[PDB]
Amino acid sequence: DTCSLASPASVCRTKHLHLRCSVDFTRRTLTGTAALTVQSQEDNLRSLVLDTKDLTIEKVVINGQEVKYALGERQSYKGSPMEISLPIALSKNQEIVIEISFETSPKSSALQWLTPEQTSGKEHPYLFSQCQAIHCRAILPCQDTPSVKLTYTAEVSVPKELVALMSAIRDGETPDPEDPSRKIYKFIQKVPIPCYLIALVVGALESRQIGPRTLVWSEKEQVEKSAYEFSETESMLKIAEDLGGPYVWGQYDLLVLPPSFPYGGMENPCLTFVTPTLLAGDKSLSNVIAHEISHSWTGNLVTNKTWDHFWLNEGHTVYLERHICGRLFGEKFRHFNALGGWGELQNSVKTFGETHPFTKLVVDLTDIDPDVAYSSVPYEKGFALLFYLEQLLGGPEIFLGFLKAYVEKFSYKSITTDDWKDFLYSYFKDKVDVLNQVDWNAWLYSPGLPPIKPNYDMTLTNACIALSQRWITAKEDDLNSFNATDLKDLSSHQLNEFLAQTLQRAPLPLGHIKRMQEVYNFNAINNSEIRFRWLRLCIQSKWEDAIPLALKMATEQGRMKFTRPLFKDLAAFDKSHDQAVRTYQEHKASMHPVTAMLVGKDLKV
Ligand SMILES: O=C(c1ccncc1)c1ccc(OCCN2CCCC2)cc1
Ligand SMILES: [Yb+3]
Ligand SMILES: [Zn+2]
Repeated sequence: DTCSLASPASVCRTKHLHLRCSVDFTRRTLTGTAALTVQSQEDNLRSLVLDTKDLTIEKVVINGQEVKYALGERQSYKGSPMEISLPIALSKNQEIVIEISFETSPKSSALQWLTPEQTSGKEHPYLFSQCQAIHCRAILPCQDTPSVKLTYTAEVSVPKELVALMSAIRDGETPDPEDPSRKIYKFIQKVPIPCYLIALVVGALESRQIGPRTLVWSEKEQVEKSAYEFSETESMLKIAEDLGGPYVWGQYDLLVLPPSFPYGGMENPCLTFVTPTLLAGDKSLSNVIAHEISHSWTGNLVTNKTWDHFWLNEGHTVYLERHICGRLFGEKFRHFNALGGWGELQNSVKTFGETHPFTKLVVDLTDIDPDVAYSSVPYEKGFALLFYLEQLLGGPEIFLGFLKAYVEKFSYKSITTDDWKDFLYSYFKDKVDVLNQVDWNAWLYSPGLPPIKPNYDMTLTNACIALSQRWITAKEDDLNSFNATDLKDLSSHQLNEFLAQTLQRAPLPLGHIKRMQEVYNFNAINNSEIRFRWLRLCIQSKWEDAIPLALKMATEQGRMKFTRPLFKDLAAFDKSHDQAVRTYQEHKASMHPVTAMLVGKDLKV
């Protein structure tokens, strides 16, 4: 694991974390102890190395006594390695508890601390974590690699008027014995997990039940809207269970976060985190819930061994997500989303350049901050491979037998791309000859678009392409013929694909874009996917009226998918360039630390 500084799993393995901590909003720190139950994997183990990032270590205690440890020099985004001297050499398989008293930094890359005014209520502050990929080390010292799986319990002291939740089953609350203004919330995760899956939120939260095993959590003002948007959750879970096997995590809860949450979703076990930008009014961005749910098998049960193999998490999840959406809405809809996905892949490979190392399916993250390498490639190129293999091996029903068996095979383990491919060869051993016509070295290791494009039903996509081509081939004297009735028989999804198609050939003349707004009133659409593509199109086609609208969306929410390219587009447009950097600098302090960093690089500030 080249993104980690800790002792690898071949040396020692954490089996358990007991986390006792207190959330202090006055200092914006979390303080407490992390007791790691560690098992030696080798004879005569005398030292052990842990990942940390911007942590302040008070002490380290084993068998009731303080021991020697030292902090290495910082290695940029990887943080600083912590070497602990064991008081007694350990034999193979021996286990000890190591108790580390620590404090986080207010600058922790895993954390965003929000003032009361940054929340919906305006009365209380809020805190959330985001550990994927390598941010867990910025909360607590650990072996910060997905190659190692541990269970955990935690006890979290917070101001009594707030709620704490984690990626675990709730196990009771009580007043803090050491401070009656505080509550302690207790948590147990009985299923071994990689530590990137550890999560915490503290805020003024309420819950409403929406299925036999799902509560929605968010601030008071978002609850009602959230319970409607996500009401299909149980029925998606049921489908995912038929596809991948039993849901083993107990509860499937949903937290709807303040708008600066950086991602569409994070598949935290027992408690998926989502962006409030999913709240369209009409359930249309639900693909994202199906994605999150699907991770309960692909990534949370079978996990990538290192981040070079992330495509295993994401490809299989997008594969299952799309099947779910195909069961609910039909096979032609699965093909629509898949083809859209391919178009997202063209964009990413155009953006990076077709020989860019990050357009490889398997990458080498040696000396690369995973947050800099992150994009749609592992999602859409990985999904593209699996879709290709599906058509090649005899269809969806057959490839789903493999996906289910693949989940049973590698449950509770961490794997590499070769583990995946060896299993693929074993399961289809009667089709080894078909398997060998695949160009493995290209699909897995070459940059750029994959070397073969699957087949796609075009039924639902045609009308989108048709209308997009009308706009692009149109001259001045054709603009009159565009009319609101053009949108008549398009779902929001087809409207989104319409724009996506059009965005790919941007810029268009300004007169076209003005006419589009004249007749389709896209300025009124609140659907965040559609609005995003629309503002992008307007900004790249140089419409100055779009400037305030795009600055507002870029900053009112902070989903990296939207905020990063809106800022880029704004910076590349001479008229908005200066407000773009200006707005970034005035918002920078109150941004998610990871979003802030990446936007800052994107703008060269
Ligand atoms: O390891 C990667 C990676 C990036 C590109 N190509 C291959 C691998 C990686 C980078 C960043 C990362 O961050 C996680 C942020 N999330 C949370 C929710 C969706 C993604 C996770 C994995
Ligand atoms: Yb020995
Ligand atoms: Zn994912």
